[PDB]
Amino acid sequence: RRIRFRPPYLPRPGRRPRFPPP
Amino acid sequence: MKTYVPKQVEPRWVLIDAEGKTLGRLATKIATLLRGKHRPDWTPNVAMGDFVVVVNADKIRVTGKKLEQKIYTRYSGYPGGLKKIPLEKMLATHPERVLEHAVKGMLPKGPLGRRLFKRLKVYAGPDHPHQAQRPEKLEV
Amino acid sequence: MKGILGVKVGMTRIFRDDRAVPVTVILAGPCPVVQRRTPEKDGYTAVQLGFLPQNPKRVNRPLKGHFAKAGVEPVRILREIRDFNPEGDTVTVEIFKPGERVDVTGTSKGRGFAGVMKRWNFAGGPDSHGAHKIHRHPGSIGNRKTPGRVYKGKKMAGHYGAERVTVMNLEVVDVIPEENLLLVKGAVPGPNGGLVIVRETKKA
Amino acid sequence: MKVRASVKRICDKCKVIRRHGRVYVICENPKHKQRQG
Amino acid sequence: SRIGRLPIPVPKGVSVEVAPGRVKVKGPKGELEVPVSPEMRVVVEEGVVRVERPSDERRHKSLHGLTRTLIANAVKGVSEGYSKELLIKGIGYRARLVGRALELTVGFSHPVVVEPPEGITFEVPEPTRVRVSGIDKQKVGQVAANIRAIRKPSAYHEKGIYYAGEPVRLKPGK
RNA sequence: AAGGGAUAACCGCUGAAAGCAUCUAAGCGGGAAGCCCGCCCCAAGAUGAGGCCUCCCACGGCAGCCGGUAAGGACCC
RNA sequence: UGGCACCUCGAUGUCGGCUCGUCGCAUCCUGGGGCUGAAGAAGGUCCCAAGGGUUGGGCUGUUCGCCCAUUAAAGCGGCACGCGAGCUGGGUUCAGAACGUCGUGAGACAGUUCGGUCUCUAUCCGCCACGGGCGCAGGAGGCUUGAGGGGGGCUCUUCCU
Ligand SMILES: [Mg+2]
Ligand SMILES: [Mg+2]
Ligand SMILES: [Mg+2]
Ligand SMILES: [Mg+2]
Ligand SMILES: [Mg+2]
Ligand SMILES: [Mg+2]
Ligand SMILES: [Mg+2]
Ligand SMILES: [Mg+2]
Ligand SMILES: [Mg+2]
Ligand SMILES: [Mg+2]
Ligand SMILES: [Mg+2]
Ligand SMILES: [Mg+2]
Ligand SMILES: [Mg+2]
Ligand SMILES: [Mg+2]
Ligand SMILES: [Mg+2]
Ligand SMILES: [Mg+2]
Ligand SMILES: [Mg+2]
Ligand SMILES: [Mg+2]
Ligand SMILES: [Mg+2]
Ligand SMILES: [Mg+2]
Ligand SMILES: [Mg+2]
Ligand SMILES: [Mg+2]
Ligand SMILES: [Mg+2]
Ligand SMILES: [Mg+2]
Ligand SMILES: [Mg+2]
Ligand SMILES: [Mg+2]
Ligand SMILES: [Mg+2]
Ligand SMILES: [Mg+2]
Ligand SMILES: [Mg+2]
Ligand SMILES: [Mg+2]
Ligand SMILES: [Mg+2]
Ligand SMILES: [Mg+2]
Ligand SMILES: [Mg+2]
Ligand SMILES: [Mg+2]
Ligand SMILES: [Mg+2]
Ligand SMILES: [Mg+2]
Ligand SMILES: [Mg+2]
Ligand SMILES: [Mg+2]
Ligand SMILES: [Mg+2]
Ligand SMILES: [Mg+2]
Ligand SMILES: [Mg+2]
Ligand SMILES: [Mg+2]
Ligand SMILES: [Mg+2]
Ligand SMILES: [Mg+2]
Ligand SMILES: [Mg+2]
Ligand SMILES: [Mg+2]
Ligand SMILES: [Mg+2]
Ligand SMILES: [Mg+2]
Ligand SMILES: [Mg+2]
Ligand SMILES: [Mg+2]
Ligand SMILES: [Mg+2]
Ligand SMILES: [Mg+2]
Ligand SMILES: [Mg+2]
Ligand SMILES: [Mg+2]
Ligand SMILES: [Mg+2]
Ligand SMILES: [Mg+2]
Ligand SMILES: [Mg+2]
Ligand SMILES: [Mg+2]
Ligand SMILES: [Mg+2]
Ligand SMILES: [Mg+2]
Ligand SMILES: [Mg+2]
Ligand SMILES: [Mg+2]
Ligand SMILES: [Mg+2]
Ligand SMILES: [Mg+2]
Ligand SMILES: [Mg+2]
Ligand SMILES: [Mg+2]
Ligand SMILES: [Mg+2]
Ligand SMILES: [Mg+2]
Ligand SMILES: [Mg+2]
Ligand SMILES: [Mg+2]
Ligand SMILES: [Mg+2]
Ligand SMILES: [Mg+2]
Ligand SMILES: [Mg+2]
Ligand SMILES: [Mg+2]
Ligand SMILES: [Mg+2]
Ligand SMILES: [Mg+2]
Ligand SMILES: [Mg+2]
Ligand SMILES: [Mg+2]
Ligand SMILES: [Mg+2]
Ligand SMILES: [Mg+2]
Ligand SMILES: [Mg+2]
Ligand SMILES: [Mg+2]
Ligand SMILES: [Mg+2]
Ligand SMILES: [Mg+2]
Ligand SMILES: [Mg+2]
Ligand SMILES: [Mg+2]
Ligand SMILES: [Mg+2]
Ligand SMILES: [Mg+2]
Ligand SMILES: [Mg+2]
Ligand SMILES: [Mg+2]
Ligand SMILES: [Mg+2]
Ligand SMILES: [Mg+2]
Ligand SMILES: [Mg+2]
Ligand SMILES: [Mg+2]
Ligand SMILES: [Mg+2]
Ligand SMILES: [Mg+2]
Ligand SMILES: [Mg+2]
Ligand SMILES: [Mg+2]
Ligand SMILES: [Zn+2]
Repeated sequence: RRIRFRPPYLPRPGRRPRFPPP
Repeated sequence: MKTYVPKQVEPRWVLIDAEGKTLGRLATKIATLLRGKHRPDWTPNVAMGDFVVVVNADKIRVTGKKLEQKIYTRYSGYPGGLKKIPLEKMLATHPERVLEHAVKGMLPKGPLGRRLFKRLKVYAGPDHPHQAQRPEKLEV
Repeated sequence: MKGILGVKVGMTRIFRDDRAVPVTVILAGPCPVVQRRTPEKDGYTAVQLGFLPQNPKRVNRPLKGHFAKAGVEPVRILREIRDFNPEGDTVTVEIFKPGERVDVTGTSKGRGFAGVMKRWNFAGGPDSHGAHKIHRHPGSIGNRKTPGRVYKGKKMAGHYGAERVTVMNLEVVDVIPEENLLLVKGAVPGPNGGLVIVRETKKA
Repeated sequence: MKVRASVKRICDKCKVIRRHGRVYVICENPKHKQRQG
Repeated sequence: SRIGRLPIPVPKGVSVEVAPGRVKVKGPKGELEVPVSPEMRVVVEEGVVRVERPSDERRHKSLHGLTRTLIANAVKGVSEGYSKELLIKGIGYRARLVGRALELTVGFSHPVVVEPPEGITFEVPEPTRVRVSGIDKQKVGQVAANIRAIRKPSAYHEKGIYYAGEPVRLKPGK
């Protein structure tokens, strides 16, 4: 049980797909 | 000149009265009989040792407080599945396991070591079924 | 330590001292003894009982012979009661007397491939508030990297039922020897028609 | 029974006993009975 | 200072034959086998049994005295006999004899009946006095102990099963 | 659960070293929802592959192969 | 709570909840005890004990906490502060908007506020189930021993005395 509030290290997914490539 | 290797040899059946013998120290000897390492033609890659019959295992002997304190242990694979069974109880329920489990541990691991174990025939009480093999008595 | 083969026929209830008594009815006798197990010969003690008659046209030769040797006409089913040596060469329901208490084994109804909820009364999912396609799913099954694996016996969906269940300490409410009927109070594994075993109870 | 890592006599009547690989202190006054732990 | 060295008077006529690991003591009250260390030597002189330690090593000095007393006791037992008396104090409490056996009445919702083990004789002179009589010292003090335990002496009241010659030490209650 | 058994802390019987005392060094008791067993279920791949009952049997040609069977078995319904 | 900066920045998804649990014991309860400034009942304190148990509701994202009604008890902790290829997404990382504050300004805040895309397909190990094959020195049909495992293990009220 940790008090010092634990910030996220990561952004909640997610934005966009690299569609397409052809 | 290449080292000698035995052709197939017919294995000697040896018999040992365990009564009153110091468990572990009997155990090392049985292993050497088992591996074949008393034989001058010993070869590490084949079952060329003796068949050892032990009798009177119930009457194995042991130093210190091991009767009450040595704990044989079995793991089931389940949660909370460690079984701790103390030497007293073991002898009290499957006395032949005591010497067996001692000897097992002092043979090699591997397939051959496992086969060597199969050549150890251990019994509680004075008598054993291998009359057919006319086992040779050993004092060790 | 008596026992007997029998088929489950059904339930009703009877009235006894102004009370409804749910009962299962079991056709028990008559079961001819067809082998005995002895410590000299077998290493332990029990009767092999036969039960329900069989068309000898269906009895293969190895079996016909076993029956033969025991001087007994063919039977559908053979099952041993353990540590029981009846005086006679036939066990019937007479060996139970109303008021005795017994245990009954039978084979439970199959439920087939059952989910975690029917099998193990898991709590399943929410059905709203956002629950995404998990409403009868088992939830988590594990930890993380430690221990990084799943327990043996982790409760899970699988086959369920069509197993041996022994239900214990049921009251014999009545026995009807004219018909080989046993009325045990309460409920017994298996479908009406299932085969059951009735043994004298161990709970004391 | 007092249980501690210092068991000693308390009164003149106290008596240190060593019993089954443990050090107790028995005495006629029950308050003084000690085991070590 | 020494118990092993003191000799054991053997009254006429109790037999004391010695075998390895035991001495057998027979007398007018019956017999008793005494298990004894192989390490000690039990010596039978005229109407005296003596015991001898092999050295002055700690184990032996300890084994020494114990051995004497055990044989010494066995002797006294098969001759004189051994006993402990139990007093019963407390108001409603009293004991009577049922056949061979002891029935205790001590404040419970029931009596407590006590079986004589092999070799023990219960005797209830008054109803508030019980006598544990036997040939085995150890066995007697045992059964005695047991009976007493059925209702120990209270800490506040003179009440419960007492040993004859047991000090009534009580404490205040308010 | 009952019940049996062995134990924990704890309480003891007998008892020296240490003439007294000591539950301990010899030995013996009592003592937990806990431990072993007992209950219920699985289980001989328990390759250490167990046991009992019954059935078939010495079939043709050159610890091997081929063919027709035996007791049984599978296929199909 | 920190220190350090050792794998991992060609990604180890992070609060809380839900679900499923499993373990430790420094035990909340229930069993067994010693001492008590223990008359009784009740309770203090320590020892043994992890088998089982350990409630429902209001507040708030909250964990925590407070509170209501109970209770034998309403235990504390570990498992990537267990568990997002299991769900959630209330909270804390983006883009919008506003308040207080700071900045001339663009903007900013371990402040506040409303809103804000969570990915059908399991190769392997692991797990739950079910078969196929071969083996168990002759081939067969039945019936079994149980090595070894697994399951279970709670507790209250009243009355008699
Ligand atoms: Mg040699
Ligand atoms: Mg070589
Ligand atoms: Mg055995
Ligand atoms: Mg190696
Ligand atoms: Mg059945
Ligand atoms: Mg179905
Ligand atoms: Mg399901
Ligand atoms: Mg269910
Ligand atoms: Mg349901
Ligand atoms: Mg629910
Ligand atoms: Mg639901
Ligand atoms: Mg919902
Ligand atoms: Mg969604
Ligand atoms: Mg849905
Ligand atoms: Mg691992
Ligand atoms: Mg099925
Ligand atoms: Mg009727
Ligand atoms: Mg039905
Ligand atoms: Mg101090
Ligand atoms: Mg002093
Ligand atoms: Mg004293
Ligand atoms: Mg003399
Ligand atoms: Mg001399
Ligand atoms: Mg019990
Ligand atoms: Mg006992
Ligand atoms: Mg004494
Ligand atoms: Mg002194
Ligand atoms: Mg001792
Ligand atoms: Mg005992
Ligand atoms: Mg003891
Ligand atoms: Mg006692
Ligand atoms: Mg219980
Ligand atoms: Mg089976
Ligand atoms: Mg079975
Ligand atoms: Mg088999
Ligand atoms: Mg194995
Ligand atoms: Mg077989
Ligand atoms: Mg740090
Ligand atoms: Mg680094
Ligand atoms: Mg870092
Ligand atoms: Mg780092
Ligand atoms: Mg990184
Ligand atoms: Mg990559
Ligand atoms: Mg990578
Ligand atoms: Mg990646
Ligand atoms: Mg990962
Ligand atoms: Mg992940
Ligand atoms: Mg937990
Ligand atoms: Mg735990
Ligand atoms: Mg503790
Ligand atoms: Mg308590
Ligand atoms: Mg207390
Ligand atoms: Mg009180
Ligand atoms: Mg008071
Ligand atoms: Mg008071
Ligand atoms: Mg204490
Ligand atoms: Mg204590
Ligand atoms: Mg617990
Ligand atoms: Mg727990
Ligand atoms: Mg709430
Ligand atoms: Mg409301
Ligand atoms: Mg809250
Ligand atoms: Mg709200
Ligand atoms: Mg907030
Ligand atoms: Mg708060
Ligand atoms: Mg209370
Ligand atoms: Mg709560
Ligand atoms: Mg995580
Ligand atoms: Mg956690
Ligand atoms: Mg987490
Ligand atoms: Mg998580
Ligand atoms: Mg997710
Ligand atoms: Mg989460
Ligand atoms: Mg995950
Ligand atoms: Mg993952
Ligand atoms: Mg899920
Ligand atoms: Mg919000
Ligand atoms: Mg949000
Ligand atoms: Mg925004
Ligand atoms: Mg605003
Ligand atoms: Mg402003
Ligand atoms: Mg500011
Ligand atoms: Mg400004
Ligand atoms: Mg300004
Ligand atoms: Mg910045
Ligand atoms: Mg909206
Ligand atoms: Mg927001
Ligand atoms: Mg997702
Ligand atoms: Mg979604
Ligand atoms: Mg796919
Ligand atoms: Mg796969
Ligand atoms: Mg893998
Ligand atoms: Mg198979
Ligand atoms: Mg198959
Ligand atoms: Mg069949
Ligand atoms: Mg057998
Ligand atoms: Mg078993
Ligand atoms: Mg295995
Ligand atoms: Zn003192």
